[PDB]
Amino acid sequence: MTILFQLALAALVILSFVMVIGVPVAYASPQDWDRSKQLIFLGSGLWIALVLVVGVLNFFVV
Amino acid sequence: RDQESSGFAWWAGNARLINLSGKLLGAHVAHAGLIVFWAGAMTLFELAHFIPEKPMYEQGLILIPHIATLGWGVGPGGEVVDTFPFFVVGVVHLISSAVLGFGGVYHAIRGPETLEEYSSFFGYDWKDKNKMTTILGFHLIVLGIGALLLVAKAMFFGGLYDTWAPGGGDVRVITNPTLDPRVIFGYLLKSPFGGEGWIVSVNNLEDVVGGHIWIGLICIAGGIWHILTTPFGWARRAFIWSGEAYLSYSLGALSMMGFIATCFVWFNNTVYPSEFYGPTGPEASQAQAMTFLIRDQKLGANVGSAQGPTGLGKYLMRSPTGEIIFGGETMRFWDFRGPWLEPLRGPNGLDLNKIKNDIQPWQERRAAEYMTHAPLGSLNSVGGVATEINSVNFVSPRSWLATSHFVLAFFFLVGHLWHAGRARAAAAGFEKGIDRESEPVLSMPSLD
Amino acid sequence: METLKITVYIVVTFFVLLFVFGFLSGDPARNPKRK
Amino acid sequence: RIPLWIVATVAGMGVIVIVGLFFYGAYAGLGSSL
Amino acid sequence: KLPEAYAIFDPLVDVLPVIPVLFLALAFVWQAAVGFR
Amino acid sequence: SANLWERFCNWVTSTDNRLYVGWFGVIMIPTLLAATICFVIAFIAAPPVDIDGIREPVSGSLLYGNNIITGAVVPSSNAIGLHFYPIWEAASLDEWLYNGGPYQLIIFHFLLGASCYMGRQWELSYRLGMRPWICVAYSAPLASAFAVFLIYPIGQGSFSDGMPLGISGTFNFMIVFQAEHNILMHPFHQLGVAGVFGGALFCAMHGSLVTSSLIRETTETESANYGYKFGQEEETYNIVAAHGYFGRLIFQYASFNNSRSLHFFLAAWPVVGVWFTALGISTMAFNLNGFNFNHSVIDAKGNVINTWADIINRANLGMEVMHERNAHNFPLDLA
Amino acid sequence: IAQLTMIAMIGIAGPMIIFLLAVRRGNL
Amino acid sequence: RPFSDIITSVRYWVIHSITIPALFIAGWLFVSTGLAYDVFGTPRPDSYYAQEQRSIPLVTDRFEAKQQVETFLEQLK
Amino acid sequence: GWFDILDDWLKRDRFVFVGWSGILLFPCAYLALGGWLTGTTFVTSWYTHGLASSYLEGCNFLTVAVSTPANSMGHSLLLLWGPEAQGDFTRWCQLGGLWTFIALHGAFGLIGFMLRQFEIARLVGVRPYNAIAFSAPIAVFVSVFLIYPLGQSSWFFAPSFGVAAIFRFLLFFQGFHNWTLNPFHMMGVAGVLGGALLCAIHGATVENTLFQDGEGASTFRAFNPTQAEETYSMVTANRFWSQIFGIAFSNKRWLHFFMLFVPVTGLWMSAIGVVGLALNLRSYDFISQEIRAAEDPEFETFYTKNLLLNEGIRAWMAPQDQPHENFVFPEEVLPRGNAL
Ligand SMILES: CCCCCCCCCCCCCCCCCC(=O)OC[C@H](CO[C@@H]1O[C@H](COC2O[C@H](CO)[C@H](O)[C@H](O)[C@H]2O)[C@H](O)[C@H](O)[C@H]1O)OC(=O)CCCCCCCCCCCCCCCCC
Ligand code: CLA
Ligand code: CLA
Ligand code: CLA
Ligand code: CLA
Ligand SMILES: CC1=C(/C=C/C(C)=C/C=C/C(C)=C/C=C/C=C(C)/C=C/C=C(C)/C=C/C2=C(C)CCCC2(C)C)C(C)(C)CCC1
Ligand SMILES: [Ca+2]
Ligand SMILES: [Fe+2]
Repeated sequence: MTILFQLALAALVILSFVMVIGVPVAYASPQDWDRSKQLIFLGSGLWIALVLVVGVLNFFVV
Repeated sequence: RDQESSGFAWWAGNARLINLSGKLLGAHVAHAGLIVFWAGAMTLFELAHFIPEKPMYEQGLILIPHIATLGWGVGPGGEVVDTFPFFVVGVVHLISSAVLGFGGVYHAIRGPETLEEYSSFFGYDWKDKNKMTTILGFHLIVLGIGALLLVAKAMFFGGLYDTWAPGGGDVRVITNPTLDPRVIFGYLLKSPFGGEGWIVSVNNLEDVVGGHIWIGLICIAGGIWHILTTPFGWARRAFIWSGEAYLSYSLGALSMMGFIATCFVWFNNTVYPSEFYGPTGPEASQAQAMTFLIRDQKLGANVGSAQGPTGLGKYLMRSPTGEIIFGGETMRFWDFRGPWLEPLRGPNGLDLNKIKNDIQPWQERRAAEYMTHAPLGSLNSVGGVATEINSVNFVSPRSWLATSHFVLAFFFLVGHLWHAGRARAAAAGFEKGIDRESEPVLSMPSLD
Repeated sequence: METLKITVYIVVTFFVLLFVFGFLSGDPARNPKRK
Repeated sequence: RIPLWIVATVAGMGVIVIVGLFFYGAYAGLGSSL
Repeated sequence: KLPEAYAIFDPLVDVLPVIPVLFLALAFVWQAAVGFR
Repeated sequence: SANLWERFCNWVTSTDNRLYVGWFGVIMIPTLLAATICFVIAFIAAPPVDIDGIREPVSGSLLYGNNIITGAVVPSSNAIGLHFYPIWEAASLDEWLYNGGPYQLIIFHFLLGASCYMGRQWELSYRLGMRPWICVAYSAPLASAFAVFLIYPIGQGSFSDGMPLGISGTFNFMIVFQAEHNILMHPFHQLGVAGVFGGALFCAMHGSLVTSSLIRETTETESANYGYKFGQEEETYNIVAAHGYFGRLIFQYASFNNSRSLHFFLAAWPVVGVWFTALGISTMAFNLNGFNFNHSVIDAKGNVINTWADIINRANLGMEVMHERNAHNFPLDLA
Repeated sequence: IAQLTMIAMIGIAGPMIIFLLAVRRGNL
Repeated sequence: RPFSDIITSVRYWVIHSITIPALFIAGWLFVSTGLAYDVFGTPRPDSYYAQEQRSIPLVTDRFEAKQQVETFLEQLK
Repeated sequence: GWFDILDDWLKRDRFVFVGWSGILLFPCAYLALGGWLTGTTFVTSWYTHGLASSYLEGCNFLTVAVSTPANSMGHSLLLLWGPEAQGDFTRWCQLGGLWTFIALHGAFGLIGFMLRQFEIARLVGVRPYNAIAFSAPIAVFVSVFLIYPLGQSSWFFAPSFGVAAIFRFLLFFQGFHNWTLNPFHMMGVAGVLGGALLCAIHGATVENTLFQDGEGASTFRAFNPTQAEETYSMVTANRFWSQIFGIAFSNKRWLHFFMLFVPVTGLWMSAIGVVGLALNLRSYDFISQEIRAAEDPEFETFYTKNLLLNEGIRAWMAPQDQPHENFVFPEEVLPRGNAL
């Protein structure tokens, strides 16, 4: 539960760091954002579940 | 390039977006992200350093005290009970910053560079008196709902921190908002000088809550009215209709609100509880008088008849209209009112009998606390007078807030003048120079 | 003394009206070109 | 060659770092008060 | 007091506040890269 | 009559008036005449003012023992604080002159008018087809009068703490300020002197460079000034020769060749610097003072090793400890 | 202790997201 | 040679990546080795006063000044 | 002849023009700047003023400084190899040799620089009004950092090189010389203050009175580096001010000469005032005022008030500001108002 929480919360940080540097260069070079429109979508969708994971999961650790 | 030097100069870059609704939206959506980001990211910074058993004002906090006022995580006398509401408000914002930031970045580098075509509902025309009056109308409602979002938290969801609390400062549920217009709007007809203080003289939560009820409605009402209308005639023959001109008007508006805010945090006791922020400027000078009238009185001195160097009254003297006030340079703050000091006031001001035997210990230490926490300090945060020694690292939150906002408020008034001056020359059309050919001055008679 | 207050008040109103009803009078109009 | 805009943003952060070290030194050094 | 669990992020949260400033800064890294057009 | 009011508005706004009485002017001209007329009478004949509210009148007018250098119009009483004190608020003038009533009548009308004076510096520029912004340069000196005559008093809780209207009275405002705020040790004041020093500096630079690179068109025994006619087409100095010299004094890229960029800098510098100085006084009006490095450097045992910052504190204490002799009754100066 | 580790990365991040664009050359 | 060109030449950095930090580490050591204190007669945190004394080592006469200064260092100042 | 070859070389148009003048300017100018930067970070003022004065001791950019020599030194030039330091370097440092070093060097450096202007002017063939102007700053430096202390007991009372170390020079002058009340200091400020006005006012008048010579908003590019027409409407400017202020220029040649005059005259006056403060011939009091204040205890002006501020400054500062006087002022002798 705890490590499980620190995983979700900690991974959620690296995804953000990755997501943050990503989306930019994404819409940036139109070399796609059609193939990456796929990547970004998964990052975005993923992120939300994560927040919800850490959200609900918070009430069990603290 | 979509927009380069053959638009505007680099350092005026953002003016190249004056006519690209879409991108000009990314900016506003990306920016609004930075504010949430800050609000969120700062709260957690504050909480990360926050020490429960210690005054908030002694910790350089300015957001946690904003939450505390709305009745959150605090209780009797501003005692911090649960730090959760703080952590919450902080993280939530921080998250929403990512959501907004997404949209901003998106609308500014991928999505449509203009809106008018990718949807005529959102696209807009500056000179479109109706689109303008309407979008303005939408926002006038969003803000109106917000004003009620407060009225709700106070009347239904928990309350607010009322320092004037009968049993002594405490979170209280307002269930009797002053709705009497005669009173509510009375405030606007109040002098802004000593005594009558205008808006900043609000001193009880009923009026605060009550007044917000009026604003919420009055506000949404105008939101609908603009949705359903166009500027009349004068409204049109009076203003300038352009992208800059509109900005300017909103610039002068913030400036003014910036000055009003500076005075609120500096003077007001109610919506800015001295329990979370520090004691007010006047409140602290008052407390010194309290402290020493209290001390010396214990040493056997008759405060009522004590004569000071000038023959005016070491501890108590009279104001210009006859009321009994504290003496000393503190005669200038005789307009200070405060929970801790009120029980000593009579129908004629400070009552010599109560002062003589009704002073309570909690008051003595309140006066002492506030006396030693006046809003005096240095840039490098060394609490006290400029000649003081290093040791007590402190600068009242009320000083920080007040200065920061006077600077911002000011520069914005310059911003106003600047963008308004540009708009008027832009309109008539000479903001780029005098027509070498038709030089106006040259067609006017010599005054010599 | 209560009079002077009245007078002063009147006097300041005059000018303040003259001021508002002034810029109201289509001030943008007044200038070299575009109006 | 080395792109100018990079020479700058690098030499730049480089200064905020040294000048920032000075600001830290103000709450620890001898110029402290503790 | 960063709830017990998140304590591991205390240090992280210590720098978050300053980020906004960075953006105003970046805008300059950019223009420099794009040769002040 | 094309319509009286229609006409009135055409006159007021007329750009053919010797002095452009504008719309802002309609407020300016009267307020400024009151401020000026009340001042001149005050400064010459007003009687002593109990500035510190401690019944210890300070006479500051010529007829009551003052000379131009010492004389001044004294600030309203401290007994009054921030309260509004219009003549119609006094049992009599005798009472009004004693509590420093004239001071408010003056500062309020002046600040009012000096603002409109700004509003006017815009209007005329508009009626003449010239770019605005000049009025924005004047926002700096104005923003100062405001800081020194209103912000500081609001902040400090009394108009009696506003800068007096007189030479020596001003030095008083300064010397005391320094003691209570240690302004010399504040970033904003420093930026202020940079702007003022700099201004005067640059003012001299430009002035000389230009005047020294003027195209000859005058006799050996004829004022070099005549070499210019009001309403010329071409320039009167070799801005390329100017830049040629100045570029060699220091080094080329560190010299202006664009008259427009030169003049922007010329205006930008002082105005920006004074803006900060005005924000300094407006900021120290809420007690956020200058850096306090008292007893910072201490030795290995704990002894206090003085710096010039300390020698400055002593001079400040002297001021603190002696100003307002009889006005204090308690330990801390919180007002 | 030394969360300077943090800053550092989020610091070279800003310039990175434009540099990679200087490489993939496009849209600056 | 136009600064721009030089500040960009890989030769430049190849040279200064060595030279610059060189100078830096040198000055650093200048302070960190206590050498600077002796080059400038500047007191170390433990050398302003003698343990007990609270008086200042004020130089009081020009000509026999150097001599007087030396004696001030004597009282373990 | 080698001379003309030496010349040839010097007057060669480089990036940083050398010239004959440089033979004096650069050696000094660099030494002055160098000595400051050195002392600021390394040399102390303990043996001199009982003060920590360098980064090495803990001072920050505001509190650091190259403090004057002891009062014992008197007006000694304090040469590295003179009777004081005796060739020794470290001692020199501790006796404040670095002050007369920076002082005297920088002094020659201002001579060299003005000469430069004069030399470069001549070559480029322009009038030397840039040199005339620079006389003003020389006068200030000369009267304040040299003439002044030359009239006092020693270099010790000259302004020490440093930020804060200069603020005390200001406070001192108020407190001891009541300098703000001096007719010459006033003219001084009227000029610097008035000069920083012409600067700002003229600049804005130009930028907002410009003709349109481009189609852009950023009108900077629209400028003809190669003369021709006036870039701003001198005729419009005249009418503007003539209607808002009542008075207005109308002869750029005069408007610009005026700009040289105002601040250079101001600084010259502020200098004379100080040349007088050297002999302590100050503008301290108004006798008629003092006489009435003596006989009549209820007479009070903003002037009398000030003089009391001075008494406090002198009494509370003198002790740690003039160490060589071994001042001891018992608590009971210290002037103080009530409570404070
Ligand atoms: C026309 C063009 C105009 C262009 C205008 C441009 C304007 C640009 C403005 C830029 C920046 C404004 C910055 C404001 C900074 C405020 C810094 C501050 O509050 O900082 C606070 C800190 C704290 O200092 C520390 O303060 C500390 C202690 O406080 C305390 O700590 C103690 C325990 O340690 C006790 O607890 C005690 O009670 C408590 O108060 C300790 O004393 C330390 O020893 C001490 O070092 O600042 C320090 O260290 C500071 C070291 C500072 C050096 C500062 C220089 C500042 C400005 C220089 C300007 C030059 C301008 C030239 C202009 C030319 C032309 C325009
Ligand atoms: C503070 C907010 C702000 C915003 C929102 C903008 C926005 C914009 N600017 Mg300005 N600008 C600013 C400040 C700002 N600017 C400042 C301070 C200056 C002076 C230094 C300028 C000078 C300037 C010029 C000279 C120009 C612009 C232009 C533009 C547009 C450029 C489009 C482009 O090609 O982007 C390029 C962007 C990138 C390569 C990377 C950007 C990364 C940003 C968006 C996000 C960083 C956060 C993070 C990594 C994202 C993660 C989000 C998460 C949810 C996943 C755009 C609408 C141009 C224009 O007029 O276009 C029509 C133009 O020519 N700007
Ligand atoms: C702040 C103002 C703002 C505005 C005016 C717009 C406007 C628009 N957006 Mg953006 N957007 C914003 C912020 C904004 N957006 C932010 C912060 C983000 C980051 C997530 C985005 C991300 C985004 C994407 C990824 C896309 C758009 C698209 C579009 C366009 C869609 C067409 C449409 O009308 O559907 C807008 C859609 C809805 C209204 C339905 C949403 C329903 C649910 C999920 C949310 C309802 C939100 C709100 C709480 C409702 C209040 C109801 C009230 C009764 C209380 C439209 C022009 C699309 C586009 O490219 O168009 C050309 C597109 O693909 N937007
Ligand atoms: C550049 C940085 C900057 C920063 C960091 C700040 C920061 C701050 N400013 Mg400030 N300001 C700035 C620039 C800045 N400002 C500028 C340029 C101006 C123009 C001059 C101003 C003008 C200004 C004014 C006039 C005021 C502030 C105030 C404040 C503080 C407001 C706290 C708050 O809640 O936000 C504001 C938040 C919102 C508008 C969001 C609306 C939220 C509503 C809808 C809901 C609230 C929740 C509800 C009650 C709960 C209900 C729950 C339900 C289930 C019942 C805050 C410290 C205020 C203050 O308290 O000063 C002491 C104040 O009065 N500022
Ligand atoms: C409230 C909203 C607001 C908005 C939306 C704008 C928007 C705009 N302004 Mg404006 N302005 C405002 C308020 C506002 N302003 C105020 C209050 C002032 C008074 C100072 C001004 C004064 C002003 C001027 C003088 C100018 C503009 C201009 C512009 C346009 C600039 C385009 C650009 O690339 O700017 C990006 C801006 C910059 C790169 C400025 C450089 C700022 C540097 C010096 C400091 C940054 C300080 C930082 C916050 C602190 C940390 C510093 C660090 C060293 C420690 C743009 C349309 C320009 C224009 O062409 O207008 C038509 C222009 O010349 N503005
Ligand atoms: C020399 C020079 C210069 C310089 C500059 C510089 C040096 C800059 C820098 C800059 C920088 C250096 C920047 C940066 C930026 C950054 C940013 C903008 C960021 C952001 C971020 C974020 C958003 C993140 C996220 C996160 C994380 C990481 C973790 C936790 C959580 C979160 C998720 C929040 C200029 C141009 C002026 C010009 C002249 C020259
Ligand atoms: Ca932490
Ligand atoms: Fe000029």
